[PDB]
Amino acid sequence: LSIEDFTQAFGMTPAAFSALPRWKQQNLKKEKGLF
Repeated sequence: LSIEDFTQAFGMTPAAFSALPRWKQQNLKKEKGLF
């Protein structure tokens, strides 16, 4: 999970991602089965 991998595997900025509570944020990526 690089910054590049993050952005392409979602279509959003890591800054927008970071703004969410950390639990939710990581659950977005985990429920999607990415990382």
